[PDB]
Amino acid sequence: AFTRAFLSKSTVEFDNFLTCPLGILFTLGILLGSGGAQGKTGHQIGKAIRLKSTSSSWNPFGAQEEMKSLYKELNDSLGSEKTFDKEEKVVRISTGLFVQRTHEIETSFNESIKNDFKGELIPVNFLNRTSATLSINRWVDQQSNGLLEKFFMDDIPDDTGMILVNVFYFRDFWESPFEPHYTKIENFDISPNRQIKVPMMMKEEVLHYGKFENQGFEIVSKPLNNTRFTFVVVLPLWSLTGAMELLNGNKILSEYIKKLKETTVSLRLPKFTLKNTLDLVQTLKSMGIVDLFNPVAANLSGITHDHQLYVDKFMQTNILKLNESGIEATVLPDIDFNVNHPFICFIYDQQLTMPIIAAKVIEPI
Repeated sequence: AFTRAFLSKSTVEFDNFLTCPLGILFTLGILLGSGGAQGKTGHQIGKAIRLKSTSSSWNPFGAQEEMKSLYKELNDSLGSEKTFDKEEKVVRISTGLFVQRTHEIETSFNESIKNDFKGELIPVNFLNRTSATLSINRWVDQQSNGLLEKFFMDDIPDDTGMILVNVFYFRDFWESPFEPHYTKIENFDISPNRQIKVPMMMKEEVLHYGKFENQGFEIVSKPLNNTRFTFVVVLPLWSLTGAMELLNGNKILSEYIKKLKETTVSLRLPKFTLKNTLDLVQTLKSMGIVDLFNPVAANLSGITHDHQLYVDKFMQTNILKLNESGIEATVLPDIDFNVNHPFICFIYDQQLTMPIIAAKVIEPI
């Protein structure tokens, strides 16, 4: 499927990885759905999303409406999820199309991104590359409510090309938070040679466990306050590559989630924060979208019909900060589950059954 294709060509890029293939879809749903990407260009997108209408033949009108409802379907769902003592959105997704101001955008394309998607068109001047970058930095700093300030893009396109940015943010409490009285400082076996300290978080409770001496990666799942989403940690029994097979899409996660039984667990978990800016232009080509990031052969006539443009940079930026209290929020055990060497964690969806956020941690920040 899509999420299983993305993690394939995204994880081969590695060191501390952090990606959210959930919203990257959203970034690109806003290309097909609105009607921006026509021809070969947008067809290659529908195909990579593996949707019905692209299965048989190019049919422009058709794949727009099916992406528009597919997006809108998943989009109110992650929005229908509200957590606290004032109700707050649990999932947070902004998606930004930064474009040369001079271009007469089609009023249909502009009508759709506003009333059809939750996303935002930003008209800026790339000639003023200096003033151009800060516009982006102010945009992302305004969307992440300060969590992701200091995002500075090293290079800018020469007038025709575009820049997309996607900011996923997942905020929630634990279902059973950690006592800070027991968050002590402990070693973390990075390698034989380097070992660092970190604030380990010790709690014992009933959590769904799973050992797989089959592959070599034991599994734990801690649910958040909103029980639909679970936080999953994958520990090797230091094999390391045995776990990644889950991370690059060779192994379905749910497939493994399903064998997790109620257990008592002595959980010791590092306090850490993961932030990780990524470019998906060399990823979305190897995954079958190569006619979009190319100036000669990109067809974004749905946006403008006076000057030809393409996508220069497809940027993503994420923040995962774990605390005793939850994620971004401030009993006799039968299983020990100490996490002091590198691991692979997920924010798993229990309804959509997909890992919205899949991360590989080498050294905890």
